[PDB]
Amino acid sequence: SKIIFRLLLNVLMSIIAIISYQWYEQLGIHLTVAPFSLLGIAIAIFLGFRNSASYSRFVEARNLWGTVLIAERTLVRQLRNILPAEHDAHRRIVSYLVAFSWSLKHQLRKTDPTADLRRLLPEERVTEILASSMPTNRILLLAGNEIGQLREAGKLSDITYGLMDNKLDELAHVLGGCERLATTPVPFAYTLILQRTVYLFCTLLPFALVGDLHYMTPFVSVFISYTFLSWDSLAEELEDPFATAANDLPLNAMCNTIERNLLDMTGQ
Amino acid sequence: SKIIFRLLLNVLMSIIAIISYQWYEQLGIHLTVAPFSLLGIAIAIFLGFRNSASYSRFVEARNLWGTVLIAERTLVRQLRNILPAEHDAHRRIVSYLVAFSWSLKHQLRKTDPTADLRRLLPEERVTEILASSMPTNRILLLAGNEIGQLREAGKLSDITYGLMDNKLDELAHVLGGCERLATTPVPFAYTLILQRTVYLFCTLLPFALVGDLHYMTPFVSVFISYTFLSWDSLAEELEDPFATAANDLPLNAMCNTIERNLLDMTGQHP
Amino acid sequence: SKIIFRLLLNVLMSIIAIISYQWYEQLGIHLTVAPFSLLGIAIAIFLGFRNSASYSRFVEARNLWGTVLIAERTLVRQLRNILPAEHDAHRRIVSYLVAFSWSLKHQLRKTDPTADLRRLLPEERVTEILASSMPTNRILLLAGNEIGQLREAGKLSDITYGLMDNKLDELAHVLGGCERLATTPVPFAYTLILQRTVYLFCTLLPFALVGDLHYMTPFVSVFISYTFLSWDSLAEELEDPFATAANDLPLNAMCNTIERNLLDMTGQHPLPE
Amino acid sequence: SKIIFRLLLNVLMSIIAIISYQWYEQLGIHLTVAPFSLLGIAIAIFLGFRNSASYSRFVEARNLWGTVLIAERTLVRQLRNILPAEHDAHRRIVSYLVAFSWSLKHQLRKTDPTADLRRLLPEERVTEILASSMPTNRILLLAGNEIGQLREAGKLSDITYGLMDNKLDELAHVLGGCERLATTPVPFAYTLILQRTVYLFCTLLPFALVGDLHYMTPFVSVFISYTFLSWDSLAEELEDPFATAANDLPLNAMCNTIERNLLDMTGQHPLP
Amino acid sequence: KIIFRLLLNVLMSIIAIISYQWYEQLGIHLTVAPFSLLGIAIAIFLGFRNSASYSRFVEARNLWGTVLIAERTLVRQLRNILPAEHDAHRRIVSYLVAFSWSLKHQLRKTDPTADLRRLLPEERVTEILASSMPTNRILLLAGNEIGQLREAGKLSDITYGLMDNKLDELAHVLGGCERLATTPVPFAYTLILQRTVYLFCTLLPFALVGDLHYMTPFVSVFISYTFLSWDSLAEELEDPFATAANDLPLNAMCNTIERNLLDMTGQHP
Ligand SMILES: N[C@@H](CCC(=O)O)C(=O)O
Ligand SMILES: [Cl-]
Ligand SMILES: [Cl-]
Ligand SMILES: [Cl-]
Ligand SMILES: [Cl-]
Ligand SMILES: [Cl-]
Ligand SMILES: [Cl-]
Ligand SMILES: [Cl-]
Ligand SMILES: [Cl-]
Ligand SMILES: [Cl-]
Ligand SMILES: [Cl-]
Ligand SMILES: [Cl-]
Ligand SMILES: [Zn+2]
Ligand SMILES: [Zn+2]
Ligand SMILES: [Zn+2]
Ligand SMILES: [Zn+2]
Ligand SMILES: [Zn+2]
Ligand SMILES: [Zn+2]
Ligand SMILES: [Zn+2]
Ligand SMILES: [Zn+2]
Ligand SMILES: [Zn+2]
Ligand SMILES: [Zn+2]
Ligand SMILES: [Zn+2]
Ligand SMILES: [Zn+2]
Ligand SMILES: [Zn+2]
Ligand SMILES: [Zn+2]
Repeated sequence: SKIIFRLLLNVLMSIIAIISYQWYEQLGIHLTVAPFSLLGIAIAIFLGFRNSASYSRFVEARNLWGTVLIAERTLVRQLRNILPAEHDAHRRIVSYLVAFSWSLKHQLRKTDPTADLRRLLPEERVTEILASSMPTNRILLLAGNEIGQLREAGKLSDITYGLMDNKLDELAHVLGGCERLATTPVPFAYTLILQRTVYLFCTLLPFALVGDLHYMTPFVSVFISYTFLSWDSLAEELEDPFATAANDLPLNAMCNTIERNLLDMTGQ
Repeated sequence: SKIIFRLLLNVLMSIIAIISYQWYEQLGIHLTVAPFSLLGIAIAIFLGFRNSASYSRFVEARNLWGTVLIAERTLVRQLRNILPAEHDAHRRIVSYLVAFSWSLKHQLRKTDPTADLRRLLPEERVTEILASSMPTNRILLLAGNEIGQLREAGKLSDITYGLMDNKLDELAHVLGGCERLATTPVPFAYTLILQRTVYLFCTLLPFALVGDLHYMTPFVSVFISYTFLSWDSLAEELEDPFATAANDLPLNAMCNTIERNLLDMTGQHP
Repeated sequence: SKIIFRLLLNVLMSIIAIISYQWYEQLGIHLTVAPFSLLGIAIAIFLGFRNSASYSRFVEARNLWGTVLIAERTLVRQLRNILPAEHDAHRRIVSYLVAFSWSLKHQLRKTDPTADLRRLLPEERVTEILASSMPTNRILLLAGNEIGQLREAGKLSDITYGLMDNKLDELAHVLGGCERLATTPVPFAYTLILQRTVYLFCTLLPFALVGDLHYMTPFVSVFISYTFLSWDSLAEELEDPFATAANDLPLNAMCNTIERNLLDMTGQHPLPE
Repeated sequence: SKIIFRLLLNVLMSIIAIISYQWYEQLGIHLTVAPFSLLGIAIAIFLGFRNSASYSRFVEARNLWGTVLIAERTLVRQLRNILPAEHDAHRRIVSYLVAFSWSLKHQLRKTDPTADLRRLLPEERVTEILASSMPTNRILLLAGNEIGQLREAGKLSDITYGLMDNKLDELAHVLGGCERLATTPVPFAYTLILQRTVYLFCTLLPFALVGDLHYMTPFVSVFISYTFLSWDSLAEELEDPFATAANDLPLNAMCNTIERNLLDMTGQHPLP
Repeated sequence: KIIFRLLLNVLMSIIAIISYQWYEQLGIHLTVAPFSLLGIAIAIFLGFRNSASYSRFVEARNLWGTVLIAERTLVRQLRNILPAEHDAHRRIVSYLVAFSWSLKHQLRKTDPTADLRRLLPEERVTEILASSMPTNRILLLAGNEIGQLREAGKLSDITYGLMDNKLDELAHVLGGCERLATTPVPFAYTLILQRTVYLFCTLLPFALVGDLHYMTPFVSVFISYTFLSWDSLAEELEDPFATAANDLPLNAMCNTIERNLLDMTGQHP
């Protein structure tokens, strides 16, 4: 919300344009409104499409996280329905699945998963997971071992193993999705072009408006400025949905909901 | 329609603009249409996009609900097709699937599912369901136990169990999808910014219009005001598709349809 | 075309604009182009977004019917490749799949399917289907019984059953999709808001145009009006793609195509040496 | 372009507008920019959305054809991986898969597939396929029989049969997708209505521009017309991606790509 | 490379100023209004186009994502299902890594021989370079490894099926990338817009001069920048497999894939 600084700067640019309107003819500078409508409308169209792309990206982040909840739910359900007896296996997989949620969060947030992982897994596993450059992936592999061992123990057939393997695939896609979102930002050129253009437009605007609106200039100018900046900053906040900002995803809340959901499903 | 108030208030502002037009040069105020055209078209573009995004949420909401009927239909079908004899299993599973629907509706409406659950299931189950933090997910698990037990008893093979398991996974996707839409709407910036913007534009508009239209100012002002507000409030409505507004989903109607479908003729089949 | 009444009314609205142009400022009423440019554009943006939604809905409808053909083709093909000898089963399943198509058509068209169902199926089955509150879904169940009986008999394994079952799932999605599109229209509020704004904008336009064009008003006002009315009525035809309008789906032809297709894949009287 | 006729008719309309503007006052017929500006922007928005839909259809066609390549590749891969010894089967299936591609291309183009089928299949099959009203569908069924026979011989299990059968479903989905996409006039005359709206706008525009640009009318008026006519005709092209009035290069290229690919995969190499 | 036209705009604006005094002398009028109409039209058309170009970029980024995902899970499956078959692990992983690099080369239209020799025995490198599509060949070879394990009875049809599905997924990636390479948005699009945006940008000062006088160049360059920025950004996103500044870092992505697959096989980069 550094926007209020930019709004103040606009009012200052407006009064400058008022006081210096007297010297217009003298300096030989003529500025009509029509060419600034053309520019403004274009910027609005471009901002419109840009804002759209940003929203889609935010939506995708939400979906991928939604999939974690879904896929981890059904995997646990599958475990209970196929092997209701093997509570030993349940606890191990549920922990791994809960670890995955937290590991992914920390990975995306660029924070330290050590505390959460130690809260969930034995140390032999925790140090092994943190040993991998890709810890979240390492958790999936370990979760895969449990299903694999259950198959080798003959407790799962190839079919029932396959039924569960699909859920690990689903989470692999989530990990992939999130990494792609995190590592690949919306092209820097989008923020580079638009911010330059919008800021300079808002700044130059009163100098074209002053000829027409005179004193009313500051009000009409700041209002158009507000509109364009608000739209522009919304797209900025949507672009990176894994940031810690107030407009972003409450990942902690989701990870807690996932953890509570799985522990609820095992009677813990 | 809370638009009518703002539409009426717009006519009041339009009278103010007519009577105060003479005094423009005295008060040192000049207002042309051109700047408001620029601002208006920009607001229209942004409203245009916003509304589209809202309709999307509505459409996805509707699709998620359509999947319930589809996946529930086929699961029953599969049961009727693979185990045509097991009517006791049929009835138990159906009642769960029906419970899932009503439970989901209550969840998204944040209302009490107790009445509907008792109507459908034994009390030992109603307490088990209301015990859970997520009752709808609990219902899925119970539905799952039924399919699971038919496999323990060797009535279902791994293959046919899987075929039916797939359908529960489908419902789980519906559950998660709906939660996504419900628990977190669009950003809160979207609503508070645009609503203020659209109305501040609407109130200032006559003051800029009066120069051109004079008396016809209130007419053309309320027209534009309507067009902009109509779109914003509709967008606002469709953003929460699980709410109780006019343009939202008839979830009650939908849950009936699901129920009637699953109990086709008291759950009978040749 | 009930659009042509609105164009005539536009001509008449232009004419009164021309003649009553005198008693304008004498009262004090003024109408310029720039404010109607803003409104017009706002309306054009809103129409554009709505039409987009309507087209999507039309595409989806076309897509869903597209799937019926794909799924029934493959289900018949699967029966041919897995159980090549069982032509009794073929004809039974084929007929149900044809029945499904016609039943679904009648359901969306809100017409009686008894004729078609009797043409295709024995009377016990027509009774069975019409007894259901959801007849088309009942046909799928019956189709599923055929596959299920072949599994009971051990002619199909659980795998081969599964392969065929998943095709019924496709048809189940089609049925659900179509029903959804039939009962969930583009929210009425859209069609309501746009219908009011477009009509009001078209009638007031020649009054806001007369100042600038004087006599040329009727010729310009109509051209603008027609544009907004054409684009609006395009959406109103695409939102209801199951009726018997000019823009709607030829569901009868498509049903024939499906009946033709399945009787092309079968129909080869087998065992003639 | 072939739209250079309407660009010339524009310049001719400009010259009419210049010379005749003198006799405008002696009636009281005027044309400002403001109304035609509104009309133009409105049309542009509509053209914008229409074009978007067209491009969408074009992309979907490219996807469906891309799937033929993918599915036909993986089916052949599966055959080599699961039944490496069964080359006679490899050959027959590959024949049908290549047949499917060409037969689909011909179907959508409404052109004669005889030559292409004759190069790939015995005249017995070619007659059978062309006897059917749905020849591409027939080829899929024939390819299916081949996979089915390997199963009945016990060479494929129900699982491995399933795996390959899935690929034939993909091709079936593609055939249907293409059939829908080729034979779907989503608007009846609304593609012509908007086209005529662009036509009239472009021919009335100089009469509205003359007051402001005078002689520079033809210069600006043709440029505006060019933009509108180009965008309209582009949407018209993308609308019908399988049209005889479209580009055949990509469709023929793909059929050759798939053929080259499938022969490479079975080591047969080029077919004469 | 745009700053050449940004300059040419200022020059054309100067021409517009110095030749404004000859305007009525020649009898040429240019108002802003008709250029607003044309400007907005182009802005709408650029707006949609840029949107389309983005989709291609996102799809390409998505397809490459699947490579990481599909290969990760394929290795995971090998480890979970055949934990003792480390010969198979290494061979398959080498093919998966080969596929990644070969795809990078395929799309960039470069020579894969360097990378192939680093990863595979020489007989295979020949077999691969012999094929019309080398990447497709690598998948077939990866498929042979799974197929061999099946005949040996180490994999059931079901477990073979599970692994096969991942090769199918990569085939889809191959097809997808191939489609985004070989088929750009047709010739028409760029030939229309690029010329149109240019001609508009250079003719705009002539129309702006009346209203703006000297301020012409400043306003005209501002509009021109906006229109050209958007136009060129769209062009960069259109071809996502190029080596341009705002394009997929395919070298970096292939490293990530290789590192991930090494990590999973208990090896070190
Ligand atoms: N393989 C071609 C021969 C022509 C050529 O390669 O030039 C055919 O028989 O159709
Ligand atoms: Cl437990
Ligand atoms: Cl997957
Ligand atoms: Cl438990
Ligand atoms: Cl289903
Ligand atoms: Cl029952
Ligand atoms: Cl799932
Ligand atoms: Cl007044
Ligand atoms: Cl038959
Ligand atoms: Cl061969
Ligand atoms: Cl995967
Ligand atoms: Cl390993
Ligand atoms: Zn799932
Ligand atoms: Zn347990
Ligand atoms: Zn223990
Ligand atoms: Zn630490
Ligand atoms: Zn389903
Ligand atoms: Zn029953
Ligand atoms: Zn007045
Ligand atoms: Zn299918
Ligand atoms: Zn038969
Ligand atoms: Zn595939
Ligand atoms: Zn071979
Ligand atoms: Zn002059
Ligand atoms: Zn995958
Ligand atoms: Zn190993």
